[PDB]
Amino acid sequence: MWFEILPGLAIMGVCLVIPGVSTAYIHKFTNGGKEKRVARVQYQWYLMERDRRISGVNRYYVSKGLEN
Amino acid sequence: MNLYTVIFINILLSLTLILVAFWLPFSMKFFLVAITFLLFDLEIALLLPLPWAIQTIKTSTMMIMAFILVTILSLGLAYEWTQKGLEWTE
Amino acid sequence: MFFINILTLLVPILIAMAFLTLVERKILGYMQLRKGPNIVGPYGILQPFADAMKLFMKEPMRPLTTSMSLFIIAPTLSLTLALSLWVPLPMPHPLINLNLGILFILATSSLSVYSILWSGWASNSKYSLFGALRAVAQTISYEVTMAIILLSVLLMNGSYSLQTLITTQEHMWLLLPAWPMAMMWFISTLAETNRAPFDLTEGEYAAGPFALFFMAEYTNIILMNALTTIIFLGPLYYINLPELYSTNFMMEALLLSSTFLWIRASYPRFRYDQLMHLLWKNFLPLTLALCMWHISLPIFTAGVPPYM
Amino acid sequence: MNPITLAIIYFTIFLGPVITMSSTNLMLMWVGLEFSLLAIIPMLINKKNPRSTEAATKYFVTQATASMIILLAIVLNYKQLGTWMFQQQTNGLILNMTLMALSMKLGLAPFHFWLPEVTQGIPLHMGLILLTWQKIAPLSILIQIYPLLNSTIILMLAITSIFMGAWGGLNQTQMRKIMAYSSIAHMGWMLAILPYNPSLTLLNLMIYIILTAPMFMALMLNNSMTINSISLLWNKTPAMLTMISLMLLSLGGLPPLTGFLPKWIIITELMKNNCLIMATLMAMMALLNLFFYTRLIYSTSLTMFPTNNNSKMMTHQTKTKPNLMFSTLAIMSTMTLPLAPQLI
Amino acid sequence: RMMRWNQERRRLLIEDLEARIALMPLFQAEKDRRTLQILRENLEEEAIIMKDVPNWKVGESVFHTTRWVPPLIGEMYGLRTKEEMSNANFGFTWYT
Amino acid sequence: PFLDIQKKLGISLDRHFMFLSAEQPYKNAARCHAFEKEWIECAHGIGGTRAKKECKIEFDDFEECLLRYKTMRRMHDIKKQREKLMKEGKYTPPPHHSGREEPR
Amino acid sequence: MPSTFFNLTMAFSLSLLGTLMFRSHLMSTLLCLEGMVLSLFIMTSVTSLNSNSMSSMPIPITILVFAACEAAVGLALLVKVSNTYGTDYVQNLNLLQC
Amino acid sequence: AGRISAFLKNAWAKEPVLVVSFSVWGLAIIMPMISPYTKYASMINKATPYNYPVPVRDDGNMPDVPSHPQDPLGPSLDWLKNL
Amino acid sequence: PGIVELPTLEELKVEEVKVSSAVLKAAAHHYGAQCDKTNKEFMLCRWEEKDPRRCLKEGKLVNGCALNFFRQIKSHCAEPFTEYWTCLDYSNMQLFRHCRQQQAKFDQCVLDKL
Amino acid sequence: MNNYIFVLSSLFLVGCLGLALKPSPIYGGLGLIVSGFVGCLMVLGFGGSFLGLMVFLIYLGGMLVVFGYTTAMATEEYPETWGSNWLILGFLVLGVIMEVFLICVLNYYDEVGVINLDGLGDWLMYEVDDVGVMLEGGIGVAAMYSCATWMMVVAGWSLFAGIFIIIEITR
Ligand SMILES: CCCCCCCCCCCCCCCCCC(=O)OC[C@H](COP(=O)(O)OCCN)OC(=O)CCCCCCCCCCCCCCCCC
Ligand SMILES: CCCCCCCCCCCCCCCCCC(=O)OC[C@H](COP(=O)(O)OCCN)OC(=O)CCCCCCCCCCCCCCCCC
Repeated sequence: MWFEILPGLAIMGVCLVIPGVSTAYIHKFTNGGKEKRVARVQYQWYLMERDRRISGVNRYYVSKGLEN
Repeated sequence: MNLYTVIFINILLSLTLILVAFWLPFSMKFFLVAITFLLFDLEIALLLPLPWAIQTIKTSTMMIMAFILVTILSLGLAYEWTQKGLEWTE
Repeated sequence: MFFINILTLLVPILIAMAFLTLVERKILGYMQLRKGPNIVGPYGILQPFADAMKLFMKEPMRPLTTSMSLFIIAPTLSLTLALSLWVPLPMPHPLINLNLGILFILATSSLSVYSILWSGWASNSKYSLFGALRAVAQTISYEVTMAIILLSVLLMNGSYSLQTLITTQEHMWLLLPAWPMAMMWFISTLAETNRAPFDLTEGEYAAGPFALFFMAEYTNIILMNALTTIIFLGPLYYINLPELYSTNFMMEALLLSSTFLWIRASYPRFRYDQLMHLLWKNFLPLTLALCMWHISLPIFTAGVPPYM
Repeated sequence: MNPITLAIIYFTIFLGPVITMSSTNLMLMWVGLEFSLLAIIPMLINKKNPRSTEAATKYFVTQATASMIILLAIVLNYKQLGTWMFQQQTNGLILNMTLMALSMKLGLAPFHFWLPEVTQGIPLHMGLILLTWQKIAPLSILIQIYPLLNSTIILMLAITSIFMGAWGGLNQTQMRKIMAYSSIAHMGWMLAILPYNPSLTLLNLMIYIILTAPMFMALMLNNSMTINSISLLWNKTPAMLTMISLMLLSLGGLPPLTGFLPKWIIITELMKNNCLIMATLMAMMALLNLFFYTRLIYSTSLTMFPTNNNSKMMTHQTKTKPNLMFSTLAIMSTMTLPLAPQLI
Repeated sequence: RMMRWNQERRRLLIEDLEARIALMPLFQAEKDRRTLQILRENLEEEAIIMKDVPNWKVGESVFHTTRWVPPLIGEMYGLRTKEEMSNANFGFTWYT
Repeated sequence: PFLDIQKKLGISLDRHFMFLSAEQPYKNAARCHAFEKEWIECAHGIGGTRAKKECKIEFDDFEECLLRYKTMRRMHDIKKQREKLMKEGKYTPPPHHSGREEPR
Repeated sequence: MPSTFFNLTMAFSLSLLGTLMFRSHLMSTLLCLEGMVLSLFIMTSVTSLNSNSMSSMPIPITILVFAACEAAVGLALLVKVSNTYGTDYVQNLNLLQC
Repeated sequence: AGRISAFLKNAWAKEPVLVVSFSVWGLAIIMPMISPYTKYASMINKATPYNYPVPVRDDGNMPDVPSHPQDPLGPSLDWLKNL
Repeated sequence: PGIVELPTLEELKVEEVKVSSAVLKAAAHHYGAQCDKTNKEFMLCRWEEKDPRRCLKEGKLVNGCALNFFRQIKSHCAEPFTEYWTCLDYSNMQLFRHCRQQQAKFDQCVLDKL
Repeated sequence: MNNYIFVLSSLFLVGCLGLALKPSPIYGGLGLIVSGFVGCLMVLGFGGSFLGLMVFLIYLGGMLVVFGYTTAMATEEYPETWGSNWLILGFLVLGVIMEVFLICVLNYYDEVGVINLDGLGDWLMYEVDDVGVMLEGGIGVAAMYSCATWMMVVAGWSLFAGIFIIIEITR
């Protein structure tokens, strides 16, 4: 009956869900538990390069804070 | 570098599939259509920068010019219509 | 990590196409009062692999009067575009975060005419060239509205980026407004993908090329429905729940891709002349009118959006 | 062709040169040229015959290549100076490429081979425009940059144009090719005097226009596109000879007639500038234009050729063609030497 | 609803740009000091790199203006690493 | 131009975005704004023959700031001498040029 | 910049060479014309982006529009030539020599 | 009135699409003059600070310009909030 | 012709902030009111006198009066600020729309202790 | 990656050379498509996002498309063209090598002049606002609607009148 197309619908649904959460997790992993910073203009790129330069390990996502 | 990688990967995959495939074993109407499509695609080119034009101060001017564009495009369409350019009855 | 992300993006969409074939067959069967595939595997989940093996194991009878170059680079191009379209899609975070992403979609979609035309010019005949010219004209014509609809709907979010529509629909879908623009967008996706009732090009290739064309077709189907979901049916985005966004996006895209097949089983075909009259006399007037309406709306309303 | 189409095409034909002359931006000048081309082609091809199609194709290709070269010149100047206008600092090669392109747009030699073919394949009211109204924008672009041009190549082009125009008109038996070569010659005179005084280029331009328009109208009176067809004018319409002869002599440049003054004053300026050898060559080779204009004055007004019979019924019929502009322009072009100090 | 939402979006954009405003001075001073130090390093190197050449004034401007002329990124990262040059040119156009 | 109907009617269709020193949309400065401004302001009122000779220092400055041939040549001479010295073993690059330093 | 501009100018020159040298077709000349158009578009956009002169970006757009119109009328003329003779050849336009 | 209204009903029956297109055209060209919320668009797009507000010298005679962001002598767009 | 003039390395040497973008952004709206005068003076020098080499005496004061701000912040009311900018740095556009209540915490804390 | 834009410009050169040499109206279309792809790539390298994507979506998707369309419907491939195609492919090879020698001689004759091979990776970007928003290319191409409305009316009129012109030419 109509409930025999689900074995395929759910397969396709899982295959369509994988990309999103995979990309999100990989971003959080490669960028220090934070989102991947976007750069639509030069100001954000400048902020990013500046964070990278002050890190001391050449990585924009190593936030330093007040301690330094 | 990332876009390059992705497109290269896709091309490689396509060529690999199509290799495995082998290794396992006159009417003027269409021309007029193309021309109309040109004259509308160039209008798209002139129309695309509206998301940046509507951020300006001269709103009374952008309103005007966009209306001019759309109106005269519609008029050209109507004329191509009246003159039996959208018929296909040879 | 990036190559791993690319794999995670590519493999599942191909699996999803291969199983969308089966879903189509089963749905059409149950709408025709029959089952569809049941045997090869439990409920048929092996039939697509069986068909792939069969095709790729056949023997290619390459037309003798032809050109190998245009014979090989047409399906290569089709699949390359059908895969590179899925790249910028925010689901919710994109593999490649582009500005002007919808423009990249427009262009990489409009680039398929070249293959759908080179195949015909390669096949040395006149009937195939007739069919190719007609299909090219159809696709071309509907690209116009496919572009203007977005040109008018991207003024509720002042940017050509796909990662802005999430916050644009953070409170309400872009369907309630522009439901007349969707109804015209939902259809140009059929005619663009030569999908019934706009299949006047498949209603002349070896196993492998036919398979690549099939893959491209169904991939483009899923992607067009995904664009519909992202634009006119903005799903939920709680900053901490990309899982939620992806679940909802999947659900809506499956709804839409099943609607396509609903339609294929429900309606007859069109006649090329009437198909072109449809656009050039019903969709283009309304499209231009609503374009002017949506250029004026953000003005006589103070709701003109930002440029971030 | 319906009124709306006519209006749009002719408004474009009119707007092209107007933008060219009223714009400071070379891009807008180029725009005007493109308008002119786009809106001229359909009128050429109206009849839809092989000859008209071929003429249209030749015109399109030539003018499009020329426009591309002009736009290259503009882009190079833009990369060189940041401005969209030629100054006193542009690499002379840019300006010489521009001059080659403008010369091919006009029809100067050795960039002239297309003009007679096109004019022949084209009807009369279209040759009129092509040879009078389509010389004003490309000449304006030059008038705007006359201080920074190359007299050497300008004079070579002008003298080549004089020579080839004479040696073409000597042979052609077709009204339209004769007019084409006359245009070539007068445009050569213009270019010659340009870098020293452009007011005289404009003088000769208006003189040549006043002299050409009424001639094409005379022809269109009977659609006499040939010598043996215009010879019957003594039986068809003999009240036009007294003026065809005078206008042809003026074109030739005979002293007592308007058409003289251009050559005379241009030679004067060239003498003030010590271009006497070139002025002499040109003045001696204009006599061939005068020759093959006298050969037509003969067959038209000083001797009667064998006529035909149905010309009797042509006499029976009346006519209302030659509007007032014919007489006005012919008089202004034949009897206006006493007013030369004002036209100068 | 779209009007009432995009107006709040405008207010938020103004807030972000105001933060940018408040920050800019710090950034401009830091950038000036950075580029000045870059040019000073390049000069202090050129001094000895080009000592034995004939008729070479060390620090010779190509202008007769006497005023400040912002340097080119080529001038700055010309003696530095090619990866630095590539980050300067194809660094923002290459998706973060 | 050839027919100053624009200046007659006191309007501007094409004569406000000709050169670099003109008005840009969001006040964004162009590269050679000051050099071109100076050249124009100094050549205003003496047009042509004079400005080609007694307004030439400023045109040279504009040409250099726009085309940069002299700067290119300078940097190239420096790099050539440096390559020769490194090849022959009479000079070594410093750390910040080699690729390592303490940044700001 | 210098190198890419030199190569762009060489390409324009090559396409003009192709135009001035026919090879029995006419499409192969219209395509050279469009190559010229493309080279000029690219050079103009590149100079605009190099100088940061955002008051000159409409120029590529305009020239693209007008090149499109020129190409359209050229294609129409070619279509008529084919409709009449049977080929987009150039030896068939031997008329007007009399 | 009668003849033209019958024409409009004939249209409304035959080609509703053309009617809707033309009516949307008219609405677009007309409503921006009726609406009161129009001016606010230019007001906002002016109020957006994409650039640095370069200050000026306190040369004495300038009482209607503040010396600190938090003074009421300058403009204040509370109307945006109230919007 | 003309020997360019530059400043030495001993100078243009100052205690930088070494603080990150999210932090500067969480502290901007207060750093725009406090420490405004010595910022406007510098952004007037740098625009009147087009040379940066003529505003180092002002850029150093900028850095100093910014360190004093970030030192007041540490002395009093460090934890709300820490959590606020930690929540900010999570996003990509570093948006103020998600961290609205931690911002109220920072604001109340600073308004009470300062 | 210093050689990036140089490689792109060289590919554009080779495409325009394969145009100059005239294989056929279809392989010429393919050459045009390649050259346009490369032109967009180099425009993006120079920062022209909008310009390059517009090239993509209009020049290729709109112009070369109708070029190939009109070609197929109004052109016939004759058998002779194949031997001559191979001949002009060899011609193309020879031209490539001649261009290489040309570039070598020009580098030998002008170090910092025609092409600064030493400074290849340099002299691509001269200046840029680092802390600046609102400096993309759309901000300029959208000037048309506020300043330079003259260009917009010009272009719209060209397109408008093209309709009448083409209907009258084809008819
Ligand atoms: C034999 C079979 C042949 C079939 C081949 C078919 C291949 C076609 C594949 C589809 C074509 C895709 C077109 C790619 C255009 C990229 C447009 C784009 O948006 O990239 C711009 C990118 C980001 O810039 P932006 O978004 O403006 O802002 C970023 C600031 N954060 O900034 C950048 O510029 C990124 C660098 C550009 C990368 C583009 C590379 C595209 C893929 C290259 C394909 C090469 C194929 C082989 C050669 C083709 C023929 C010569
Ligand atoms: C003062 C200072 C001097 C300055 C230098 C002066 C330059 C020289 C002046 C040259 C003026 C004439 C030159 C052109 C000669 C024209 C030849 C001509 O018209 O005669 C031929 C023709 C004969 O026609 P046919 O068929 O033989 O029989 C008569 C029927 N009309 O004749 C015709 O058919 C004519 C048309 C008939 C119209 C009816 C008759 C009305 C009169 C028309 C002729 C007017 C001529 C005016 C002469 C004034 C001379 C100054």
